[PDB]
Amino acid sequence: ALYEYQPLQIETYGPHVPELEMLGRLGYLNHVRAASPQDLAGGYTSSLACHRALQDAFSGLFWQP
Amino acid sequence: MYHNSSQKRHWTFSSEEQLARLRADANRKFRCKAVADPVFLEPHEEMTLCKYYEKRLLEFCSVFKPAMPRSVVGTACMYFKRFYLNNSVMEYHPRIIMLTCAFLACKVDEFNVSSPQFVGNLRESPLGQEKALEQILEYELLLIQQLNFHLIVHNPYRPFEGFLIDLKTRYPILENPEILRKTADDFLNRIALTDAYLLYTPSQIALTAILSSASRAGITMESYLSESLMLKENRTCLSQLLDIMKSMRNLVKKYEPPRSEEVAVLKQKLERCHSA
Amino acid sequence: KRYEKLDFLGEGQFATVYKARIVAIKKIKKDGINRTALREIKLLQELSHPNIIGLLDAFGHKSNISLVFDFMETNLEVIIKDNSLVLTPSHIKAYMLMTLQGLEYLHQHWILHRDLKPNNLLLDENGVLKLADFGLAKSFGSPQVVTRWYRAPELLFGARMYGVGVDMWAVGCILAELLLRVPFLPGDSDLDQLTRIFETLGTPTEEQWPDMCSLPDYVTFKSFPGIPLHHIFSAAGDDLLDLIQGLFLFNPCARITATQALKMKYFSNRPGPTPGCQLPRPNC
Ligand SMILES: *[C@H](CC(=O)Nc1ccc(C(=O)Nc2cccc(Nc3ncc(Cl)c(-c4c[nH]c5ccccc45)n3)c2)cc1)CN(C)C
Repeated sequence: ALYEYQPLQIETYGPHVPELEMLGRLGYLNHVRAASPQDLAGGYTSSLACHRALQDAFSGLFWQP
Repeated sequence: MYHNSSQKRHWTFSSEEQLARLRADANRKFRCKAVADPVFLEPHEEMTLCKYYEKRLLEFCSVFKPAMPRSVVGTACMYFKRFYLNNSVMEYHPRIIMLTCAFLACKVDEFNVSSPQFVGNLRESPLGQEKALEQILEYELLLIQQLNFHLIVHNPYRPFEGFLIDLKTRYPILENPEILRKTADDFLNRIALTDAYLLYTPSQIALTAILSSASRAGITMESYLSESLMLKENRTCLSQLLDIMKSMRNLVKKYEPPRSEEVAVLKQKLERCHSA
Repeated sequence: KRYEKLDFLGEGQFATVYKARIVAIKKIKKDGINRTALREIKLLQELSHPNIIGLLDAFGHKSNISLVFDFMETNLEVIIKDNSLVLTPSHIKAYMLMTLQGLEYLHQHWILHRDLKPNNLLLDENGVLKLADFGLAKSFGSPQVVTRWYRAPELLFGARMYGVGVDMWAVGCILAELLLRVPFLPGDSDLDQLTRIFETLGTPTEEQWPDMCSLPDYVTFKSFPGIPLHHIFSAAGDDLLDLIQGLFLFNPCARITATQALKMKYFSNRPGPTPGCQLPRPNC
């Protein structure tokens, strides 16, 4: 029984969030703080912060109790 | 994340009527326990006292040293609101519960503060500070158990920042989305006073604050909802969102701050209740 | 209380765990309730995945708190240290698959485990692997951790801000331990761990890590050629060697994430991962 990758299916009840690799091409990174060389050395990029902020802004926007 | 959080699952309610029912049930339960009288305060008086002590908690966290992150203050306020949904001020004193809420919020939000420097922010004698610390340590487990062990609180500040980033990126019509920050922050502060945190999602609250600031600035961004957010495909979703924003604005506009004379009378009544 | 002590499961870094009636209870050690237990509760009350341990209950008195989890039969360290157990490539594939799925679910919710080791990978009698010991787990994304043997080189250089790479390096170390049945890089100090890493894999240059010197606790090492990967793992296939190479990249940005590793050809190749009901079980 071979394995086939299947992406995680989690409903967010909000607008679609652009992909992390596409944030730079779409101009999102122009409005976040640029990561310092030390942050890049440790593996931290501004794309992560922008993606998290965008995910938080859209989560549960179309949901009612 | 919020879309599978315990805040959405267990601490977001349909309407203010359910909140009033829960508060009345708590008051009635404490009255029944006491029986098993004019001194008892009514649920609306309990609400007035809770609002006054929430303001006291806000000004306590405002002058906290070292500087307290705003997320910690929001977490403490949410803890206070959740605790007094199913508890009466006539059983647990809100003066100590606010301090326990601030203590637990500082612990949960990874804001490292030791107990001596926490109690040093109180305008009390060292003996009074030690007594307050002992009360906080006694009530910490009670606060945790009354929260159903749901300590992660989602605040509208991160969704607000994300919405601002999206407006700066995909909405050239709004030339400078940074001019709406102050009024949106004021609207968020006014939202925090009402029961909006227990009835709406943080993203909805942030969007409501942003569009309230835009309306007060004379800017209309119905295209941002319809076009940028792809709501022109789903019209009923747009109508529901607009109705949610209108309900939030109505909640904000009808809130009445507590009055000093009533606050003093209720404080005397609460002191009489707790002494006896 | 409602629980009766049965056995003694061991001592953690911050608590004493025992088997009770089946569940497992951690007894956490003027500051109030311990921050590690609060962190574990606040993080495990927000996650729901088959490969993540679920917090069942919590109680205590005043500033003493006790946590109750579902009881797991064993952990991966007992599996590895057992000399009577044969770790076939299918078993290794299944263990890595469960670990990577759990870590992908954890990372999508912006949480780093930061304490990953074979003893923290719990196994039940049904063969399901779970991640536990979230007392050091932290949320990341908003602008001196992990055990030394499984600590990433960027952590050993005093990195303050990091991402999923610190978990993926530990995952690579666990994979190497599964392959060799012994700890891959068993150092006794941070400098010794860095020396062992550079001897086994080679000293990285400015092309494999474009910001080596930016880290505060960074020191210059001798240039080691590095042992070839197929020399270290003689039985590893080409796809497994590619997965190991991706897992052990010195650049934390270039290091493969959990989703990227799950998409790799190693997991989709043959044979398929062993089902949990057929995974090796330590004999009594
Ligand atoms: C005969 C048959 C038999 O079953 N023998 C046997 C073999 C192996 C083990 C074993 O290793 N058990 C074990 C070790 C460690 C941990 C656990 N489970 C567990 N579950 C929940 C939690 Cl939260 C933890 C945990 C988290 N952090 C921790 C730190 C330290 C210790 C635990 C811990 N662990 C199971 C047992 C039995 C047996 N009889 C005679 C028939």
